[PDB]
Amino acid sequence: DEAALAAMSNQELLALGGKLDGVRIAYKEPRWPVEGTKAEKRAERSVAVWLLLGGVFGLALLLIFLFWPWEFKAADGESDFIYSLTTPLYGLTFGLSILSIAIGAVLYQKRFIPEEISIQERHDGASREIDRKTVVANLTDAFEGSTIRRRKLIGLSFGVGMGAFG
Amino acid sequence: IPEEISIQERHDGASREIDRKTVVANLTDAFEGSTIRRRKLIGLSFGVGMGAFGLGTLVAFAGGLIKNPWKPVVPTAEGKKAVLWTSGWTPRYQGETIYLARATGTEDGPPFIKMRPEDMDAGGMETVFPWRESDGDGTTVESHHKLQEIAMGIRNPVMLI
Amino acid sequence: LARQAEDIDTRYHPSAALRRQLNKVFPTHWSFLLGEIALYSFVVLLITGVYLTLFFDPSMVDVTYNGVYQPLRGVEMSRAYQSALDISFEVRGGLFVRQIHHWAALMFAAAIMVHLARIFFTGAFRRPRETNWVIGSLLLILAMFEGYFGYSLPDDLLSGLGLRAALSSITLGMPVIGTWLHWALFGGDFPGTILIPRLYALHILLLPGIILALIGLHLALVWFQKHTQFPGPGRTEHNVVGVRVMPVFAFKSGAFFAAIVGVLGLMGGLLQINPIWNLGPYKPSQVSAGSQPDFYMMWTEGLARIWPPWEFYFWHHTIPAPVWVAVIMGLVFVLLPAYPFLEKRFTGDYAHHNLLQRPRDVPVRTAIGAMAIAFYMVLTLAAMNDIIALKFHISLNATTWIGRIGMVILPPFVYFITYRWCIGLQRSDRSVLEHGVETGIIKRLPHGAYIELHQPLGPVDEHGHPIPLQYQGAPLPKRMNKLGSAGSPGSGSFLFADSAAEDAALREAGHAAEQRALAALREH
Amino acid sequence: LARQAEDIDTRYHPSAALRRQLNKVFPTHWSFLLGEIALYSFVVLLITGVYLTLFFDPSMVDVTYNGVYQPLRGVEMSRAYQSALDISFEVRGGLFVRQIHHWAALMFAAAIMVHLARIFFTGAFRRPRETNWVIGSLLLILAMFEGYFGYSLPDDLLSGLGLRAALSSITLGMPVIGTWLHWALFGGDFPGTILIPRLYALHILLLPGIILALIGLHLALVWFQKHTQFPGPGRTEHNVVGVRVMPVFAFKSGAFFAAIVGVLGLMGGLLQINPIWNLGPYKPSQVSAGSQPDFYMMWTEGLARIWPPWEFYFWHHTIPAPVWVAVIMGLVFVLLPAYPFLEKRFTGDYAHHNLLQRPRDVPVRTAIGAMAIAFYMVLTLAAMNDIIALKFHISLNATTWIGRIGMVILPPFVYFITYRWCIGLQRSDRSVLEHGVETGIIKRLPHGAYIELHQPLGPVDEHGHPIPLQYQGAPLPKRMNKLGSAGSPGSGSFLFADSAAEDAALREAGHAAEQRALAALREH
Ligand SMILES: CC(C)=CCC/C(C)=C\CC/C(C)=C/CC/C(C)=C/CC/C(C)=C/CC/C(C)=C\CC/C(C)=C\CC/C(C)=C\CC/C(C)=C\CC1=C(C)C(=O)c2ccccc2C1=O
Ligand code: HEM
Ligand code: HEM
Repeated sequence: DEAALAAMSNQELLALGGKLDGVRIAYKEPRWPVEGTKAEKRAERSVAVWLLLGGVFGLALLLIFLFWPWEFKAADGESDFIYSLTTPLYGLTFGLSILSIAIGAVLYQKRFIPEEISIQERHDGASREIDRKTVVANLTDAFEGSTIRRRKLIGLSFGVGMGAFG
Repeated sequence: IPEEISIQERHDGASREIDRKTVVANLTDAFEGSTIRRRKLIGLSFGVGMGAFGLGTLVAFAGGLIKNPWKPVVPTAEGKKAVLWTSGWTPRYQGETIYLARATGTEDGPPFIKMRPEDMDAGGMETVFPWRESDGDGTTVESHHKLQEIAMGIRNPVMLI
Repeated sequence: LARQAEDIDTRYHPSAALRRQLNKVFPTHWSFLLGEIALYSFVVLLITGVYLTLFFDPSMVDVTYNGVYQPLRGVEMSRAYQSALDISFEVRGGLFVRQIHHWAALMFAAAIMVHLARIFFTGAFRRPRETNWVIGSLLLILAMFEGYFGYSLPDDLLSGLGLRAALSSITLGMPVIGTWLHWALFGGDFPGTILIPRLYALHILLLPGIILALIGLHLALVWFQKHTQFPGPGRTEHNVVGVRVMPVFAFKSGAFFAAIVGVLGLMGGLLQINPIWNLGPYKPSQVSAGSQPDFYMMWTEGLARIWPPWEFYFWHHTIPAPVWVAVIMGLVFVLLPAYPFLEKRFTGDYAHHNLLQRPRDVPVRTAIGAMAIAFYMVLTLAAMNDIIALKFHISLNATTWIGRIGMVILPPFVYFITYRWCIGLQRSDRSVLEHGVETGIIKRLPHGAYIELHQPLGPVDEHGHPIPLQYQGAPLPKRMNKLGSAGSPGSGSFLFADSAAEDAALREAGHAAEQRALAALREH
Repeated sequence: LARQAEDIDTRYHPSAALRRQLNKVFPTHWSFLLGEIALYSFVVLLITGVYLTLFFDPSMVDVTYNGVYQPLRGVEMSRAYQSALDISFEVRGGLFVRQIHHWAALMFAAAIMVHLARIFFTGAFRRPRETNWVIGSLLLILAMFEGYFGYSLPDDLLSGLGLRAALSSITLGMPVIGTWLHWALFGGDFPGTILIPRLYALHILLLPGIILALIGLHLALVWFQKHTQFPGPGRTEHNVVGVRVMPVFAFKSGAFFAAIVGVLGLMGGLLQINPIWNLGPYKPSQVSAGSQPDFYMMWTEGLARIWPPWEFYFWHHTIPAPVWVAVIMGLVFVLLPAYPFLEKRFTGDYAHHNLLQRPRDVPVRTAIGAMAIAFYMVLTLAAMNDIIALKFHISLNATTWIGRIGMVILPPFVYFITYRWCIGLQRSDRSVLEHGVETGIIKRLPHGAYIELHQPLGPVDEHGHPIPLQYQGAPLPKRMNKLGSAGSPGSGSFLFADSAAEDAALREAGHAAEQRALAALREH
């Protein structure tokens, strides 16, 4: 616009960027309009417990992998039952850790990031006629300025040579 | 093809001010609409969880390769020693005869034959290997494998002059 | 930081392509994550395969085991089988990793099939996106053959039997080329010395590279031809209603990725898959009642099992029966990528489409798809003839004939039923549009009449009966509770209530918010 | 066809990005193809390696040959060496393909080095392009290691000796970690059973994938941060003077690609490289006077050969002499990508640059580069000590001491001479600016004086002498014939003349065309 586009707030700048991109935001609203309530504290606590569980299970995976008896001991003199838990414990700790982190992230998205609706304005179909005409003119001039239209010997020779080589 | 000259007008340097302002406004609104600036417990929990998961996963991914070089695996006449301290010239049962055998290059029955002092001149050099009678000629599969293990050893060859 | 970002700007100055990609809008429908499932399965497959390549030796030279697994000590095996046994029993974590790998392969195949079903039944393959349909079909074929080559690297008895039968004995029987192809592929007769290294190269380099390139082209086409959407309140053939990338879409995608990795890890740790040590190394003289390749190749096995023995003998020549199986396989592989063009030729519809169809509104195509799924399911059940006959007490000959007759009589029955079922769903929608939503409440009307107390979705006449509405391709509510009717319990947590002031405030805030949301989407 | 183009436009409608990419301008300097050489040799490497993976078995299990090469029948060899012999002697074209592969690897390395030299000496690494410099450095290190792993797969005697010495014995002696790294890489002691399969995986999948990704990022950064150019008549820090992509640049790039493929095919067919059959399979007891890894790794070998034996012994510990080779190699690998930042913090120049510098105008940097090149050349000549002492009659100890002392005394000499040479070139430019181009014609001036008859490049003063011009960062003519002075002979073919009218018409047309080109680029 002009150099005094400064002193313009973040909301107006974001609306301007969206308008340049062809996007429009309807209904972007905060998740907690009321001031401090116990529901918000409970939501934060519930989001944090899942991440703490993920950390606990990652630590458990590390320690189990480091100190569990893993070597093959299968027999029935001294029936092991300890070797047969190694891979199950690996999978349990790994999966539980990363799945707890995932659940925590989903809950944070669902309860603290504001909900929006955006419209994009596809602009689909054929291109603008100016773009079409200009590209076709570029290609047509590149083709007709090479003179190859009237070099049949050269065209046929190129065809034969490339076909033989290929 | 006709000859041409063309000029492009780089349009280089920093971006336009409207572009910079709008990108910064987008990112700033995204960061401060989430309220994450005032959830220290949530930030700390995410940090701890991701750190623990990443460390555990990296240790599990890299732990299968690491091997202890100094574990006793080689039987000798004094227990078991580590590979890098043994040769194949090391005695195994406190008094075993280890000959200096020379290689024939042949595959008939012997690939290694014993040596006597008179089997050489005063200007000769010979490569010798540890024989250990119990290996025998390479007629059977087990003896063939023993002799192959003799020949493929990086501290076995000895120069006798 | 400010300095780093300022320097990145003064050096590369994106600042407009970056904004353009940050403001890209994506629709939020649960069925648009089925391709993400396959993408994430492929990423996990890449990582675990790169791990596995550090321990495998794809050689067919013979050795004696002399390892830790005592029930196999002294047995003559190949170097590939011994490498797989070593991965399983002597690398700390190798069994876990290869089980994750095999589970990720199965999830990859299943996710691809469910995604193909979604695309086909919603019609997202029409005019602008036919090339993307073709690319996806090629990806499906490539994934099938990549998995097949994958589970044949540990040269054990069952996989060797599958290799022998399918690959060798069907290639060998082809009409004219036949043995020439077999010998060009195997270097000679069936058990050679180059097959396992050749398949290892094909499986770790060639097909993964081609699949990565095709996935790149596929996702680029999806990104630049914008996504389709379902008809709805604010939706049009010219816009996209949804959420922008930057804060929300990336967050949801990353969370889904983490969840899928978690599920795969859990089931790769807790469930045993392909225990090659219970088998032995492949040997041409031994066999077991085991059969049935991985489930995505089971329909070919079932076709080979239930096809009748029709052969042809003319002058010093022979055309065996598995040629029929090969022909049907190639015919399916050809007819799959040609469906958009066949359908547009038949229906005479050459328009552009950005809005999706509901499966109930396209009864002929829905019935075609149901018939094809029924045919596939019959062929897949015919592959487990022996397991079914053993567990469910049925005769083996009986199961064979049941499959042989079902393969021809079940798909048209499913077609007929699917057609009538879609039309019935349409009539249900029309009843809900004409009258109101049925509430379930009955009155008695003092002269002794029973009425049902419908609830209208629009304006009523002067006589009270609602005015009928027009269908618009969107779903209609059938339960009163899915509209806000009797909801919002007390605002405690689970055992102790909050204060009444807080409860009322939260209720009013939520009501105002949802009203303004629906207004903002309906008015504009 | 027009209908296909209309369909493409209605479905994807590029029509503006395609125009932006057809109108992109590229400069025309012969030194701008040095990166294209490396690109095309990498493409040839990809194709030939894909071919080679169909026949190679990377196993270390021993067998007996019993092949066609009689002088090797009955010998115990690994499976990798036997598969290499098979590729060479029993596949129609395999030897041709692997010789093309090896020559393409050598050309790849040489072109990377020449391109790095051009970048460094022209200063194209300055402010906006420092990350391109860093990416190129990483590509160089990765290419070195990829080639080194490449020529070790056919497990023969020379490659086994090089592997043993460099890899095993240098890794084993590292101060604290050392043997731990050795055993993690080899699975135990030096000759294991997993080394060749592990290196085969690293060589065909991991390193090629990383190199491909980095080359893609490199080319994208070069495409979007436009190319640099030399100062000239119509060139500015804000424009690009050259040719558009579509008609000319793509055509020239394709022609250069074809020419490079042809050169590589010629020298892969006519020159024998790495005849592994003249060697034998690797065995820990045999050795030959042969040495000297491929030329891009020769400086490490020469450093190991000429470094003095300095070892430390303290309480029950030992630090051997090859730790110096390791330290110096790492020091080079660290100082290579940090040079832009070092030079900018030393000179205090933090500005944007789009115009290049002539190497003569930057004497300190040119001298530093020449000193580094002299160091590299000494370390490379030291690697062929025994070959040089045999062919040219010099003592072996003499050659070792010559290398040891040259390493210290030659690079500063080269620095000094390069500095003075650069200033001399600058002074010759200033001379041709102050006076005219010296024509070489002498006169006698009746009072007995000899003059030289210079030719001015600009305006002339009253006394006939030209006024001095100002340097503008562009080269100046030094020969009269390079300016149009005496040229354009008769216009026949080679043995018969054309007509005078045609000759004159062609002459005048050419003169008018060249003058209009000069004016069109000079005025605006
Ligand atoms: C089809 C199938 C599914 C049906 C069933 C078939 C069957 C049943 C299933 C499969 C079973 C088996 C048998 C199949 C076998 C398949 C087999 C393994 C296929 C393998 C693939 C193949 C053989 C590999 C060889 C081909 C390949 C290696 C060649 C391609 C070359 C590569 C990809 C290009 C790399 C270079 C790239 C990064 C740079 C591109 C060039 C760029 C764009 C321009 C260069 C350039 C740029 C960019 C500048 O900026 C510039 C600036 C200033 C000056 C100059 C330049 C300049 O030149
Ligand atoms: C992309 C689709 C892929 C599919 C469908 C697939 C499938 C499979 C399957 C089912 C197995 C047998 C697992 C078992 O042992 O029970 C396997 C083995 C293997 N895969 Fe993959 N894979 C894929 C990609 C990759 C990639 C990209 C790599 C390497 C970079 C790889 C490396 C390996 C290796 C080395 C084996 C043999 C090791 C073993 O069997 O234990 N795979 N593959
Ligand atoms: C990208 C850079 C590459 C370099 C610098 C390189 C270098 C080398 C060299 C010098 C050899 C020795 C060939 C001989 O004399 O026998 C070799 C062998 C080999 N290369 Fe490459 N290579 C590269 C890429 C590739 C790729 C991409 C593949 C496969 C896709 C490949 C596959 C092979 C194979 C299978 C061998 C062993 C076969 C034989 O020795 O004949 N290479 N490599």
